[PDB]
Amino acid sequence: GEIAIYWGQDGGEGSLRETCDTDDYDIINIGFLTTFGHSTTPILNLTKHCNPATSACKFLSSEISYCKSKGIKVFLSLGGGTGNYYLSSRDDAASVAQYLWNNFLGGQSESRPLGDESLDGIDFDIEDGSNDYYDTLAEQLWILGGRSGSNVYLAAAPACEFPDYYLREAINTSLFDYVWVQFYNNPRCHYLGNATNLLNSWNNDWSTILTDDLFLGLPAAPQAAPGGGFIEADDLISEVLPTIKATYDYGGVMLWSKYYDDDYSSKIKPDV
Ligand SMILES: *[C@@H]1O[C@H](CO)[C@@H](O[C@@H]2O[C@H](CO)[C@@H](O[C@@H]3O[C@H](CO)[C@@H](O)[C@H](O[C@H]4O[C@H](CO)[C@@H](O)[C@H](O)[C@@H]4O)[C@@H]3O[C@@H]3OC[C@@H](O)[C@H](O)[C@H]3O)[C@H](O)[C@H]2NC(C)=O)[C@H](O[C@@H]2O[C@@H](C)[C@@H](O)[C@@H](O)[C@@H]2O)[C@H]1NC(C)=O
Ligand SMILES: *[C@@H]1O[C@H](CO)[C@@H](O[C@@H]2O[C@H](CO)[C@@H](O)[C@H](O)[C@H]2NC(C)=O)[C@H](O[C@@H]2O[C@@H](C)[C@@H](O)[C@@H](O)[C@@H]2O)[C@H]1NC(C)=O
Ligand SMILES: *[C@@H]1O[C@H](CO)[C@@H](O[C@@H]2O[C@H](CO)[C@@H](O)[C@H](O)[C@H]2NC(C)=O)[C@H](O[C@@H]2O[C@@H](C)[C@@H](O)[C@@H](O)[C@@H]2O)[C@H]1NC(C)=O
Ligand SMILES: [Ca+2]
Ligand SMILES: [Ca+2]
Repeated sequence: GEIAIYWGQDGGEGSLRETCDTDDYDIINIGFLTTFGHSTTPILNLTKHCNPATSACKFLSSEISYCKSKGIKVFLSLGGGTGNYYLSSRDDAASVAQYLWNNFLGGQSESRPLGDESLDGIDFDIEDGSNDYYDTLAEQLWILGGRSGSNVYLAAAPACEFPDYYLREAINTSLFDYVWVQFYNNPRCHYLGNATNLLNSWNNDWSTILTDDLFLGLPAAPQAAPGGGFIEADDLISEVLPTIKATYDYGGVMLWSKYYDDDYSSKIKPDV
């Protein structure tokens, strides 16, 4: 199993290089592209790490390259909890895919916000706005990968109540390489008292999607998800991990977020 973690949304969580040098993570989701679609100039938010809009994030290229040299995949995460994002049409979806390819993946633009190093793919953390055309965005990114002979991984971050309003259509394309289901901030399905509802959601609902790797998404500390869902490490190891590992496409655990992961991933990694 693998551990994926989100990075970008707290300037004190350490550098991307330091995050990779924990050797705890196999995938880094860099969040967030908070404005895109509907003919906007997209906006990337890396909080206080660096300002993308004034070209002060190009240094990240060297750290991305270093992370990748260790076998770590690095994705750009679309969306997040606060933003001005949505797609207005099929053509808008194709235009955003091209923007992502040219600016973050293997293409060229007039100025790439994170420098020349290509990221490995795109994480769909769609939490608000219209749900339309994310299936088309995934399909157009898949085509762009095929046209240039490059791996473009597609990942999705739905919440645990199935089906997810924002991402059900995208996930139903069957094209996502990774889906990390967020079992937090929803007491209908997250860990609460015990793992029964979580495991029922996992086994009965999320098992039915077509993805190559299905991940259990969790908060790294209680403070990471005030709405609930944190599982103490020993309970995760004894009550949850051995059950979900029986699922054929179990891929690991996703953690929100680096800022809150003081020792959670270190405590769980041998059992993931
Ligand atoms: C996983 O966690 C779930 C969430 O906590 C558990 O579901 C909850 O389980 C509790 C305990 O059974 C349910 O509360 C009960 O509700 C009935 C129906 O109203 C009450 O009659 C009952 O009260 C009686 O028993 C109490 C001792 O437990 C006595 O103190 C009381 O005076 C009565 O004699 C009890 O009510 C609770 O009483 C204690 C209070 O602190 C508390 O405020 C009060 O709620 C609760 O309804 C239930 N919640 C839900 C959403 O279902 C779950 O427990 C198991 O699974 C569920 C599906 C049911 O089958 C439960 O009966 C069962 O215990 C637990 N699952 C596992 C596998 O651990
Ligand atoms: C990057 O994302 C941050 C988190 O969403 C933004 O901070 C948030 O901005 C809100 C206004 O849009 C504000 O109400 C929130 O309190 C604040 N949250 C936190 C944790 O700071 C940030 O916005 C910029 O920074 C804040 C502090 C204000 O100065 C805003 O006016 C700024 O736009 C986002 N950065 C950018 C460039 O959008
Ligand atoms: C994923 O897409 C499928 C189509 O490619 C959906 O199944 C189709 O759902 C239609 C309306 O819900 C229904 O009229 C069609 O008969 C059906 N097509 C097939 C080939 O089954 C599917 O919807 C889910 O699955 C079906 C079987 C029903 O149970 C729906 O209620 C479900 O939502 C889509 N899955 C999701 C999670 O959206
Ligand atoms: Ca280049
Ligand atoms: Ca416990």
